[PDB]
Amino acid sequence: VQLQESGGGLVQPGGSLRLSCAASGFTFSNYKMNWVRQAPGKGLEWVSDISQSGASISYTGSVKGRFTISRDNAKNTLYLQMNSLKPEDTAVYYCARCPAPFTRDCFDVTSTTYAYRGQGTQVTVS
Amino acid sequence: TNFAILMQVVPLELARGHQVALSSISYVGCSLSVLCLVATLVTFAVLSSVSTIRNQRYHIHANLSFAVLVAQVLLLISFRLEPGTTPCQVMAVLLHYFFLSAFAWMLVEGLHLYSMVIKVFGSEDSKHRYYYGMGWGFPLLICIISLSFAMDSYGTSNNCWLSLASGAIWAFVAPALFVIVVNIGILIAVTRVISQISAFKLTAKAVAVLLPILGTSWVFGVLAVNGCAVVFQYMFATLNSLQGLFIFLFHCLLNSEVRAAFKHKTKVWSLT
Amino acid sequence: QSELDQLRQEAEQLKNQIRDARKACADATLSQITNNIDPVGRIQMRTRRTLRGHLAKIYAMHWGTDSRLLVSASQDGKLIIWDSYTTNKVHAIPLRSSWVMTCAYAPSGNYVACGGLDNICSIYNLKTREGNVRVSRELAGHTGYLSCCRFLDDNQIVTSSGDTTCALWDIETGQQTTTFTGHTGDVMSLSLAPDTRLFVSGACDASAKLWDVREGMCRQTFTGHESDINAICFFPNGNAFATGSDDATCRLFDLRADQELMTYSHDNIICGITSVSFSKSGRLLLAGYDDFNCNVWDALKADRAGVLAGHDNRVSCLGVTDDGMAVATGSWDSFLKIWN
Amino acid sequence: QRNEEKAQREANKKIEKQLQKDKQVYRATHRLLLLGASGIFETKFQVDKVNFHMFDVGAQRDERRKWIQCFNDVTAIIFVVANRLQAALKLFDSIWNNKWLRDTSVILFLNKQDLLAEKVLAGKSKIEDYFPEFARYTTPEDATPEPGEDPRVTRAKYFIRDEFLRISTASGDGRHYCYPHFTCAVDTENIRRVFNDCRDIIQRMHLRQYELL
Amino acid sequence: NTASIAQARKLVEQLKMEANIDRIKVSKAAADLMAYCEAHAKEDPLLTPVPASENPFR
Ligand SMILES: CCCCCCCCCCCCCCCC(=O)O
Repeated sequence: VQLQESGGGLVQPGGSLRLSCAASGFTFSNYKMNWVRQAPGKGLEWVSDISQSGASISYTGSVKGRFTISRDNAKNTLYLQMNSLKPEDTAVYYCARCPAPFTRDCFDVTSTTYAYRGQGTQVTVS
Repeated sequence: TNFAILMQVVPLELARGHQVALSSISYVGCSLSVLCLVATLVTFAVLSSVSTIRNQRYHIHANLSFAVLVAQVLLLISFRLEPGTTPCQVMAVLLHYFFLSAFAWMLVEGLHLYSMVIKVFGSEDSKHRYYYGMGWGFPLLICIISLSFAMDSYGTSNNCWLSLASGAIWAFVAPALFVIVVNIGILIAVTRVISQISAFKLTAKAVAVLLPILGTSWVFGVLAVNGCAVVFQYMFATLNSLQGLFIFLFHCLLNSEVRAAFKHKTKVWSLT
Repeated sequence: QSELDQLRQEAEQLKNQIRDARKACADATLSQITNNIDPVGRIQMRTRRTLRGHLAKIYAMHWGTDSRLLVSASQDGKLIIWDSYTTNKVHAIPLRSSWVMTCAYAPSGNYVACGGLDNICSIYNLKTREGNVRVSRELAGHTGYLSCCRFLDDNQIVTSSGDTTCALWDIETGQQTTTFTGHTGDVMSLSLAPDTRLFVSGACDASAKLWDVREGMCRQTFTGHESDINAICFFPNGNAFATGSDDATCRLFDLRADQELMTYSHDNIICGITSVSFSKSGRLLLAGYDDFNCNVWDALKADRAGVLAGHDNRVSCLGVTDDGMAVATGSWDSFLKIWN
Repeated sequence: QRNEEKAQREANKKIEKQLQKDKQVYRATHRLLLLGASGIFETKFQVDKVNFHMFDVGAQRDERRKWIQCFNDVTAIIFVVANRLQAALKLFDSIWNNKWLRDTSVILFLNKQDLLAEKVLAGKSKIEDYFPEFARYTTPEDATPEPGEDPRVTRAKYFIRDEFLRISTASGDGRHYCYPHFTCAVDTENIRRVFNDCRDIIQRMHLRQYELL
Repeated sequence: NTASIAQARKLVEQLKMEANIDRIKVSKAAADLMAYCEAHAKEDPLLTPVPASENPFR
């Protein structure tokens, strides 16, 4: 189970950035996925999520309407598009996967202990 | 002879045509009730291996179903005995005991429902001994009191049933009346608590499910006093003869627990 | 930091080297080697005994070495030592903490262990000459809950924890001899080799590790699963082991090949494995499931050759006698049946 | 040698009586799991002569994924809530939608009722920053505002209540319900609220066994 | 981040040690498993039909 993320970097405020995660090892069409982040000197925060077929999507309020999520089952990749970024949206963005297939529950914000999570990518706004 | 002789204290006679229809209703309902209580008993016997079925509320239902089954079989055989002889007397004794056992078990069901719904806590306590005692032994004591004081008041009647011209018929109505009143009170309390947490169809379904087990449909037969209650006798017969059918429908076929247990059992059997 | 990035790249390079070595090792596959063996047919097993007496859900079970006495752990705080032949309870040990998730029967039959959310492994002396059964030792060194405990000998025990660490205790002194660190998630199951020198440990990181008891160090790491590993079980010869997970798959790994061989999964199974066990000859691979069933796989040809049904809730424990005569399954319906 | 066979039966009949005795103690007590957003803690309290048994797993890790399955026969889960609010909402999502906790009810406890009164007045950390929908939330007017608090606080509390109820009454399709409540740092009547909620839970479970409700 | 680099160093040492292990071909491991199963088949009560005379559970 490998989750490699990319697409980060330094972005001017009000800009745009598209993060992508490459998933290898598991049937991508059976697992609900997630996007988490960790601001410097803070804890892990849940940003968005997506269902098996992409029918159900939720956000964390502060990102509602500016961030969108999408998954491509054929290519085993998942995207998170960021629009109109703000300096407050600086963190290392991880692409966590929900623990079990065909499940609506997800305990995947554990304090630097979740096994099915990527190394993460740094997104800075300045 | 019909089913309405069970709880008629006044000596009223109906014109020809009502007797025939009432006897036909008694036969049809009683047969359709015994052939359906057999089903609701074999269902419990088969499904007893399931954990949910192994609680206390199925002891009461099983024993009540057995009591009603034997009582209705005995009444069906009792409709043809040439009254005024030893088989008539023994059948009268057995019918009295089994009908009082049925009413005692209906009271047991009422008390268990009261201890599960109204007095929410303390229901898990094991009261099997008390329930079995007050269901089976108490009818035996009432029969022993009825015997040796009104022994001649069993065979000496128009039909193979304890007489209504000597006052000995209240040995069946009075316990039945007490059971009906207590069950009506419990049912009113349960309807109130189910309507409180329902905020009309939900209450109606609850009353329909509770009608057969609590045995509140027998109040119709005791209301034939004035003499213009032929309709009341009809309702009593046709709604209390189908008690086994109602029990099987509402407590053996529309029950979610029983249906789920049967589904699990049939998926087990399909793998063989 | 530059050092951290370089070190991670180095680790990735060695991971790629290991993958290439394993790929070059796999000249053939077990599926295409075992096509000239007659199928076992249809295996029908019936519930010979149903063992009642538990109030809460049975969470663990272990057979004895004599294939007669088996111990059961329930969430109501009980440890009942049954007699399978006569369906007679022999002991009823009340536990200090009701939440017990494991139980181990000593090979000598003198001690039984238990543990759970209390974070403590407690050994019970069954012999207890001139007295009743009581706590012998209270092993407490784990920060997380105990998922599985197994007896190597009558004196030393091996336990798993929810703090991502396996331990090897010395019951006589009640102290940790070695600590088995190296996992990243909760360790959920152990299996001791027929020779008590090696043991494997499943975890919640979809990885099974091969540990050396004496050296206190890993030998191999097996990663072929997608989700948490719940059950683990050595082959009778000690050269392989099956591994159940929450992705409806129970694979088979080898120690000498150091890679998976055969995956035992079906499209109609969308539940998770909670128990994995092997027959005496290793041909049959019994597996528990969350669909209230238990499938009898064929270890050589990955086909279903039997279904064990009759549990209301999920099976949470499965065991095969050392004699290999009966199989016991415990579920969350407070029942415990024996199939043969 | 039938002496061993009869001694085994005697021991069986001796420990079966003890199991019967312990069955009443197990059934007459009600277990509760207390969690928020030596290694296990047990609190025993009784109200109106019924025994309760409260648990607080506070000596373990944050991966509450394998040991949360142990608490499926528990009658209720006490969820205490003090972006911690979003974490609490997701935790309640996972607890509600877990396929082993589909029949376990949850008794919420929204604390910091007096702490939010000064927080909203200060305005340093507006709730609208984390929840943009709060800018258009109106009180449903079926409320019980305590005289002494501005409408802002009695709207804020009902906002989190409505979020939790939106989570609750939307999915699951299970035999379980949620019971929101508001507490403070000075009241001591929360035990009565837990007692009433548990009474309701077992009441509904019994009614559904009779298939009335 | 000393803990992170220490953990990475431990993982690297583990990978270094694990990559140096002798591996036999799968065509040999499968043959060994098949031979073991064929040799022990005659003593497997679950697989072969167990007679009722020596069966202790019936
Ligand atoms: C302490 C009691 C626990 C439960 C005991 C078993 C209850 C379920 C079985 C009751 C019905 C048994 C079969 C009845 C058949 C009949 O009356 O003809």
